[PDB]
Amino acid sequence: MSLQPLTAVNCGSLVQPGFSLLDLEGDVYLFGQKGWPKRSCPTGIFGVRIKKGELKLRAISFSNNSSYLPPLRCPAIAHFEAQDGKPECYLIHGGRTPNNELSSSLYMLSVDSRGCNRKVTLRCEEKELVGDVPSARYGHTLSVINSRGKTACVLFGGRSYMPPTERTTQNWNSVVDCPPQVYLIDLEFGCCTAHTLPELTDGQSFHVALARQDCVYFLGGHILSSDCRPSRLIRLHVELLLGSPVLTCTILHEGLTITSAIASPIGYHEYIIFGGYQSETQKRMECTYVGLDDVGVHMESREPPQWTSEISHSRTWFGGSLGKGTALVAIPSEGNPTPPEAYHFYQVSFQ
Amino acid sequence: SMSLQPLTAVNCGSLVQPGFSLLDLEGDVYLFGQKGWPKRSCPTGIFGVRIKKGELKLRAISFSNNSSYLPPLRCPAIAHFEAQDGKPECYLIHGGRTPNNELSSSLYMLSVDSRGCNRKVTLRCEEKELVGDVPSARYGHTLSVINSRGKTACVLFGGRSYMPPTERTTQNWNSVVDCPPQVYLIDLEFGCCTAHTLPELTDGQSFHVALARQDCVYFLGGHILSSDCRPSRLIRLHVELLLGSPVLTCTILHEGLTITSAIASPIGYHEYIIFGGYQSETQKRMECTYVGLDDVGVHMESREPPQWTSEISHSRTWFGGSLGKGTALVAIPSEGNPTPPEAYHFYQVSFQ
Amino acid sequence: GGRPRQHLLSLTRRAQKHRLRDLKNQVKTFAEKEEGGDVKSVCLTLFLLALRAGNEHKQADELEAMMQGRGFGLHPAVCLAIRVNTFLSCSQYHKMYRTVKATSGRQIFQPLHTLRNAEKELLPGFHQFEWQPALKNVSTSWDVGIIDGLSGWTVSVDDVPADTISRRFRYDVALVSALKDLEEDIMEGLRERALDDSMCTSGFTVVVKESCDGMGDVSEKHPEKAVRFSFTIMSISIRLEGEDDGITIFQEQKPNSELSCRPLCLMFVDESDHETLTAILGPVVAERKAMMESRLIISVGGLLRSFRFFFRGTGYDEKMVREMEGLEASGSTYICTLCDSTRAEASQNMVLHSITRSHDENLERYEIWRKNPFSESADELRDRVKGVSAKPFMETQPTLDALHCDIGNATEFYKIFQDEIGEVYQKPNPSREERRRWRSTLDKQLRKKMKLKPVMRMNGNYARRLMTREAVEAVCELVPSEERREALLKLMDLYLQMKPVWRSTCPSRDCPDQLCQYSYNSQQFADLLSSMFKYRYDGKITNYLHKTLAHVPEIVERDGSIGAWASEGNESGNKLFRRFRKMNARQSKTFELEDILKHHWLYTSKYLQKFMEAH
Amino acid sequence: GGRPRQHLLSLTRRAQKHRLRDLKNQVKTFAEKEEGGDVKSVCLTLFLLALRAGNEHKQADELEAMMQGRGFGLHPAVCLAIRVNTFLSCSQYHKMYRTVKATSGRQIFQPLHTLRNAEKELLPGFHQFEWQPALKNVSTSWDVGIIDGLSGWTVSVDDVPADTISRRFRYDVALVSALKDLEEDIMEGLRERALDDSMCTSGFTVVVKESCDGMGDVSEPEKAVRFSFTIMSISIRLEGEDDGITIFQEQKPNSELSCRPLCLMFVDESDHETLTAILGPVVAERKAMMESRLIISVGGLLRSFRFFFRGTGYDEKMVREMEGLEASGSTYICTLCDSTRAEASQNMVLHSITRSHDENLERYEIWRKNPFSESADELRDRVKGVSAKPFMETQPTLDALHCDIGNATEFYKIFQDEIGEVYQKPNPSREERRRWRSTLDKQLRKKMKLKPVMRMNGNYARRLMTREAVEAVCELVPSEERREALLKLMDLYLQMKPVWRSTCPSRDCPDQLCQYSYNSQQFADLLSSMFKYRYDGKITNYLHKTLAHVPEIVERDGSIGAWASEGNESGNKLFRRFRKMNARQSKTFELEDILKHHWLYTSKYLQKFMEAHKN
DNA sequence: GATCTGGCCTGTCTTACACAGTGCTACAGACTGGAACAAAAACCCTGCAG
DNA sequence: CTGCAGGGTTTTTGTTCCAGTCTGTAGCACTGTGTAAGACAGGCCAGATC
Ligand SMILES: [Ca+2]
Ligand SMILES: [Ca+2]
Ligand SMILES: [Ca+2]
Ligand SMILES: [Ca+2]
Ligand SMILES: [Zn+2]
Ligand SMILES: [Zn+2]
Repeated sequence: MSLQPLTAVNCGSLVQPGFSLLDLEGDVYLFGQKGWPKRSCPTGIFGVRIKKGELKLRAISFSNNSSYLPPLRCPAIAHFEAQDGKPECYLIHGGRTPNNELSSSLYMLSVDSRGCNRKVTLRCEEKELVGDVPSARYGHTLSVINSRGKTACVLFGGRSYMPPTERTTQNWNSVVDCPPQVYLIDLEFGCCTAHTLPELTDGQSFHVALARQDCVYFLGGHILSSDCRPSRLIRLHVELLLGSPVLTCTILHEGLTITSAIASPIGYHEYIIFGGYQSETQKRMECTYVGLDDVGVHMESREPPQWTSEISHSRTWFGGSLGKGTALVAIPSEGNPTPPEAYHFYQVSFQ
Repeated sequence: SMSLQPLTAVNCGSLVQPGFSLLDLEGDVYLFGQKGWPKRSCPTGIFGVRIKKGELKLRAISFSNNSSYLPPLRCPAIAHFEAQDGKPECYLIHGGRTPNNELSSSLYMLSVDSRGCNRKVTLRCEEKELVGDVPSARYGHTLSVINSRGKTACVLFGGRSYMPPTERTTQNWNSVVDCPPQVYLIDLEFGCCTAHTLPELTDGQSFHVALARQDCVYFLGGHILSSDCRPSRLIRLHVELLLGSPVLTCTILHEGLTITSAIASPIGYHEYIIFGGYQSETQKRMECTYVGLDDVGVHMESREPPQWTSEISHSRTWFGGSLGKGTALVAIPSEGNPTPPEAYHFYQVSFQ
Repeated sequence: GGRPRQHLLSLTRRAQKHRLRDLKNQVKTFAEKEEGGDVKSVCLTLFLLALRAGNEHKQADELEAMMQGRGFGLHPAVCLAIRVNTFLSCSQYHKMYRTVKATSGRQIFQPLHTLRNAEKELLPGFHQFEWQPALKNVSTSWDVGIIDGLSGWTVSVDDVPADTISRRFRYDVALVSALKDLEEDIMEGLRERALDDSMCTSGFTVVVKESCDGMGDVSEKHPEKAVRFSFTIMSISIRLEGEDDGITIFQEQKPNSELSCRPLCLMFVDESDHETLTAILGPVVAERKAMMESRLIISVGGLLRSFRFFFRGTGYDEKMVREMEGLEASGSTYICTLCDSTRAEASQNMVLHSITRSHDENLERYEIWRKNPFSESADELRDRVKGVSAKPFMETQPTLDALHCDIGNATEFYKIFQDEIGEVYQKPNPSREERRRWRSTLDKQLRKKMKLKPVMRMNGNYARRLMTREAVEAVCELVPSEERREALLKLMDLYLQMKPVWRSTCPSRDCPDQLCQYSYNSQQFADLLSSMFKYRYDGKITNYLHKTLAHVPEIVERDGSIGAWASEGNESGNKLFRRFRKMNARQSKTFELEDILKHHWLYTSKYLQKFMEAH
Repeated sequence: GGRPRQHLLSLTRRAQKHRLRDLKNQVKTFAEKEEGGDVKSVCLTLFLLALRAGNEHKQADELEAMMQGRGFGLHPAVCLAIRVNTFLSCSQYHKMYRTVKATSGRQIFQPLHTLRNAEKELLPGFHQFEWQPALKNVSTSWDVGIIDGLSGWTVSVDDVPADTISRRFRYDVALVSALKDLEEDIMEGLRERALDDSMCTSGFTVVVKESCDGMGDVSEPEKAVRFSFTIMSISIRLEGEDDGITIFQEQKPNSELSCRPLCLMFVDESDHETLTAILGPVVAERKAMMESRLIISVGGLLRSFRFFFRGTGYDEKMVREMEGLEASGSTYICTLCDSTRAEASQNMVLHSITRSHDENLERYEIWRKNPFSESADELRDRVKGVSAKPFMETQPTLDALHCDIGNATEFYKIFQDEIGEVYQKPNPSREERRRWRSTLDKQLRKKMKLKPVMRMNGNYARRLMTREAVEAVCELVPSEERREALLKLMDLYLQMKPVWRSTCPSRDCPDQLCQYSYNSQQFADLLSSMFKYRYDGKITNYLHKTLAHVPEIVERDGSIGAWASEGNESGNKLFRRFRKMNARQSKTFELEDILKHHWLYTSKYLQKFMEAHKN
């Protein structure tokens, strides 16, 4: 439970407030480069390596069997477990593009071949969606479940721009939470269907999720309409009663209020968390350790590593997960003048 | 040959002013003349000099009770009185221009009296009156001592001055004109003063360097403002002290040299090597100049100039003095915004 | 004897009448016989012509103004014009106003509050309108004034910051402001063209030119980067009702000069970051796309009349053009902006080209890229899709620049000279310093002949004093071979022949002889290049070469001018913006640009420049 | 046939002369035969009669005022007044002018070159004069203007270089210009005092106040010094038992609009060399001027003038730097008594004024010669703190502004010490000092709403010494006794602040002056009782000043609020604003522009054209 | 199967350079006359046109 | 009667030159400011290599 500063050697002007990170087969991949890709890197996926406390970067590429991906800003990340038929992958949907339009198109990203000389190959199969498709929305969340015994996928959360009947060009950059109806995603066929329950009184954003054995638990978030930062930690239970995707849900009492989380698991189902903010002026500073089992989630607060003062009095901040109790955070670095490197990095780890 | 080293002063960047002087009293070296009237840190203005490990340090000096204090002159004249009967060892100073830009026209006999305890020095002064028929107030001249079988006196020549007091005008209050070519034979005890003319002294001038020996003196290059030129001639006077009219004669040399505001270094009794000042109004000289002299004559030949840094060969001006015995101190006006505020890098030059 | 003669202007009017009754009755009967007894006008003209005898024009002009009516007060309009036209800030006005006011007994200027009241008639938001059909996803108001640009980002911390600062109008209300201003000029076009009034209510078409440029690091002692997005009315023609392929009514006569470039949006952002730029410019794009379909109704001269639109988006420098269009930046393999050639396929064939590049097909290429329906390889996909990388967003007719239009050509002629000093086809491997030696001897040659001191980089003036048959002959003095000399003479002759064609304003009116003869001349050019100078353009070419030999005639046939769309004009208005900020600061950033835009848009209307007679 | 002849008021002047040739020559012959050959007055009287016979009397009366009375718009003088009194540039002025005339004929404003000719009337070098007796060692010229400030420094790089940029006036010419400016008011004063004019031409008396303190950071070298003076008062002495009659007394001297600049230099106030090397000529002027009698033709009569000077407005730092005393806060502090530091603590109030400028000279001679052969600090005592040579006779007074700001910062740190329980804990911590800083910072941020700066201005002080703000601050320190104590201190301070802020305390508050001694005495006994913990023997300068010396000063002088230095540091803001929007700009010329503008900005012959025609 | 260097590619200082703002000045173009004259506007007035 | 070609008519308006006279504007000297063209370094990739 400690921190250590890093050094943005170069390639620093290519990391923006929001982004994503994916752990798979060792190498961790940055996603969401500011601005459209350059000829420096066509894809946008960067490989990151770190040695002696340096933050260096390398470009990646795809096969021909692959589609090319827009650099989405705040998507939803979901880990596909490695088993039949085509393991293993990571799923993205759908965020906002460098043009403020929105995807409504999930992608199925994988690794293909290596090295030979430590090099990596990936592919990106967009999975067309039949339904009842989800409408484009961001900040939301997705998760994977394996329910007796077929595997499928579940979506929740999200804001958007108002439907294009009161889409008002003075407010043309407003947001309002989409009506909170979960969607169910089968891989193939992509039989996307909407559902809901009365317990889903209202829908939130920026809420990290967590699932295991088709019983998912939702964490702290925020809702604009009521301006609250509710504590409504939720459980929901699903199962494939083919031919019926039966669902059940229930509120639970204890729920923390932490926005823009930073999730780095360590154990089989044990997650040490940072959390971006406590209240929309005052950020969160303390850590969090979360157990969970078939009895349920159980909370605990580990030790907070000693943030330097420079982060303590920041106006904002964010971060991402480097894996295995270790992760990467960032500061909007106020310098007079700008370096223009607006982001120092401190590294965090467990024990 | 000759060599330079870039120095840096630790805790001094605002005492040294565009003009100052240097003095050696009994192997001990004293700076003179500060920018601005005496602060409380030193009510004297005289400073111990030190050069160690590339660092330039300074210290304060003190005085006695019968020792009158000295206003910080800027460009006076200097001439070592030879340590002898009765009172060694004087070092005369007069009279420069004052902070409030007047001219003191006052002879100050400066010497050392006691020591120490711990490297410590105690000085004194006697601002001597002038009986005459005294020289008027002026500055930029120079003077030296002579001995005539065996009477000893000290004589001055040269200098500029403000316009005459009648014709002086408030829109010309800062322009200056050269002094009349009249030499002043200065007795020291008593403090008598007598002016002398020289018919072959075609004009007054300023900023010349000169040295004396065994009652005969040679005057080196300075400047004349009548034509805005710099004569490269040299002059010489053969003078003695006969009772009671110290009869004096002078004559011209064929060729001297073209130097202005130079740096006078000794090595021996009368063998000197000079570091050069300025050639013309915008082009300064760069090379050394060795000068041998005797009762047969002055014998002169150049020397090898060291390799200057980029700045000094590209700066606008420079100035300095000699720490004595072939050792010297110089200065460059620096350029910087922000000011370091070290407006002056420091070099030291020597012989062999 | 008699009474001494006294001066007539000291005696009372009775004695003046006594001594002047003769001339009084003489002028009376003279006026009776000559002018019908108009005694006042005749004695006025005589007093005037006697005043001008001594060259004293001034008092005669003053009294002439005292006659034929009076102009005691000043029209408030001209007065607001005089506050703005000189950067006088508010309190400065009030001070000089009090001064002159209680100086001499008459309200010569108008005071503040009435100035501002009369002014509010000139900003956006003062002339109601319909819209046929009603607009697609557009607000309904018509008095909405200066909207903040942020466009309602919930100030929420979570997401991308909302710290960006911006102020603008709604595009439509800006357009209606400019038009309702220009009522005088459109009615002048009507009176000149001798066209009916009851039969001029529908067939209008206004061409409106967009433009956006970065503006760096506003210098203030005490908030640096800036972007300014503006438009300009270009022409309005008739379309009723027969064939009438086009009958212009009001053609702008100083197209680029910043006096006509009405600012519409301003944002303390950087030219670079695609993100926040789009995040604001969206609304503008939505309006633009949404507007071009419908038609507009407006009352002008009592008759409500119709207006359509077409948009010519031109005013951008190449970086911005790649950005909005989605192509790489910049020294890419897809060097052009209208063809698809690499360097090489422009090297083998230079001018035998065709313009095809278009917006919706760029959208198409992008979709193709994203899906990759042919699952080909990376560089395979790039080449098969013609270098499109990113979903573009704003239609821009990607026209050539007029401002530089030379500087590549300049430096190319410069290099060519430096190489014809050398012998490249004998020593095709020059070294580092020999090219410098040749450059220096060339420059000293020119310095001795044409008084052009050496340079480091090519401004305009340098090039213009360069491209002279005179400088051609002078540099020819240095090249040895009697042969290649006349060759490059032919070269530079053709280039001189073609310059004005593209820096023109209306060659269809200015000098059509070269325009009609152009294409063949460009052909001879490319022939001379490939035949006598292939040593250098085997496979690589300069950017501007593609344009200048490619489509200039095709572009003009597409439009009919080049300079009449160059944003070079907007690059002037930066001087305005910066000074305005320096002299009408509020100053808090929230209202800073508020007042900046208010005063600026005021500065840029016809209505006031018309009161800038100086006649 | 024949073309119809139109009305005479529409024809061209060539056609009008051709139409009127008959009556033109008839009027010529009539003027030549009967009126002495002057046609102009003849046609003037004829137009007068043809108007006055029509009962259109307003137009004829306006015409008759335009002739022989300067109509022609408004004025050249008022015009220049406007052009300067709101900083309008030359291009700005001409652009306003050609517009305001272009539309709306009957020009009001005047062009530039007429203001070029007008300015020659208000600068120095125009009104003739001389001295009785003639002036010693001052030029015989009187028609000179702005002089290059060096006084003609020899450029020879051997001596000190001419590194300085400076321009100034000829002090005497500046004086005579300001006096001939005040002619209007002195004539009205001779009126109001019911005094003769042709007689009493011998006992005029002028007093002159002069000050100088620059500012920092003039950039984007960097510093500056500004030496300016202002006519204070002017009285008449004739002829005997009559002690004198104050003719004019300045009604608002403390404010900007009377501070005539006289010299400006890009020097630091620190390097004591360049300062005197420039200011020398002014020294010679002052010295040689104290005696001779000045003679100007004011009000048609050349009348005698005398001069007493009163050098006052230098802030204390320079007052030392011009009195050569130890710099600056050593054991010798009182610029008016021989007192030590501690001898101002044992006794704070009972001191006599001892400092005599000429005795400073004669004691500096005692310092140098040392007739009693004393050691260093024994001699420092024997001379009582005299180190350098006095150079400028400054009248032994103090300023208002810096004194009161020193009181403000003293009470500021008295708060920052009483928030700590330091009377029990004698040695506080530096970080606890900074935290007491922060707690008093939020304290005065909560009430009275003022911000933190590292260095202080005037409003900070004037709103910083008030009683309810003290109670807003007293609400932190826990004691009940010390709060009432230092609130009694604030109250007693308000018993005395306008005593030195008084313009004439014998008017504004004689009750607070005649009891002043007892107020300072209770002050001293309180400092000895409850705050002795801080002032055992260490005191601040301004405190001694305000406590022990005020009464004798005012008793001898007439006021303190009179000779204050308010205008200087406050109007260096106007200096800055000038160099901004009126410079040339180039070093050797920045001043010769700024000075012309500044001295222009401050002449009554203009300021009246702002107030006199405001009410 | 892993390491080292030339070619080259792309973001980065940096530095010549235009150019804008301001007083000042200088010059050039509009303003004064007597005769004597084409050339045209538009009333009129004839004269060849049915 | 109409129709035009063009004769008369007086009346605009320019028209020529030399001596002044006023004024509106362009040109000049000038350093602060944005700049983007280019020197470059320094990192990376493929080529020759370990
Ligand atoms: Ca740009
Ligand atoms: Ca630009
Ligand atoms: Ca000060
Ligand atoms: Ca100050
Ligand atoms: Zn093309
Ligand atoms: Zn005292």
